[PDB]
Amino acid sequence: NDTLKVMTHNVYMLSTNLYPNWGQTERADLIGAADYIKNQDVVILNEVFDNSASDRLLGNLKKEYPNQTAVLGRSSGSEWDKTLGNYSSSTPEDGGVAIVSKWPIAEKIQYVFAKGCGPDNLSNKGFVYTKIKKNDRFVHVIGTHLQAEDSMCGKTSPASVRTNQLKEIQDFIKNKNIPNNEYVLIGGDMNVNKINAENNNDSEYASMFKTLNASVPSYTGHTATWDATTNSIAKYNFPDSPAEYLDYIIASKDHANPSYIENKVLQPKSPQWTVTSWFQKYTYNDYSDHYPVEATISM
Ligand SMILES: [Co+2]
Ligand SMILES: [Co+2]
Ligand SMILES: [Co+2]
Repeated sequence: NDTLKVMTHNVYMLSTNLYPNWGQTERADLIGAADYIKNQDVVILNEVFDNSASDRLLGNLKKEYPNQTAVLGRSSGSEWDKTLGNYSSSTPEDGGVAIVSKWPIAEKIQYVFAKGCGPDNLSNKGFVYTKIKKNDRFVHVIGTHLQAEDSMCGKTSPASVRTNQLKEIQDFIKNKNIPNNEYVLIGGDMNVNKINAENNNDSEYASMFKTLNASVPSYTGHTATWDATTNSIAKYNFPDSPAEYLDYIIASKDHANPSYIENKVLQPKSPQWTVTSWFQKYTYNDYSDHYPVEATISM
């Protein structure tokens, strides 16, 4: 139909071995049945860390999105066409990134970043590359989740680490020799804040597009993707943190340049769910502490 619909959503599914009461299992069902995640061509998921809940979610999304990748950094067998980067089978946690699609996935590649804040690789953070055949056309979708802000980051800063991670993504894209007439999208929680930096050509926000050689999309919908002022989980965790705009889906300019590409932030609310933590009961109506970003790409 000459329109590509891609969504990315950091679903906040921390391991239940470390965070027992965040309703991971129930939200796997709520998200899986949610209306906001339907009718897409491809969906990028971030933070699908908990093994049981993530597999449950993927299972719930199987009907509409039967073509799925394994979760970044959880395994390294034939389920991946290639396992690149600093992959380690002994990390305490996986990368929490996965891509599902209603269309056949021709190639699945996982790549683990060389570095992050801290000298050790304890989560195989990185990206997932997919070559997808969407109605007689091959599109390329890379899903990722970049280094978060960390008080401790050695002699380097979170921004410098993210730039290096973005560099690995771009270097991989160039090396792949993808036809320049096919669409190449990079999406996920970049942990790069757009708020108050959209007009600053020197902001980390501006550098993101330069490093990935990507174009800037048209922005619609809500004004933030991690908002403690409207999101129930974010409010619980960080009541006074200003809203931030951290999730994106952008296109490589070294390939097919979309005549139009939009990133819309949605604010879907989930059915009410409750958890008990330290003898105190809490109720929420959000699927995650992050809001999903829905992209419309004209092809
Ligand atoms: Co998070
Ligand atoms: Co895991
Ligand atoms: Co976050």
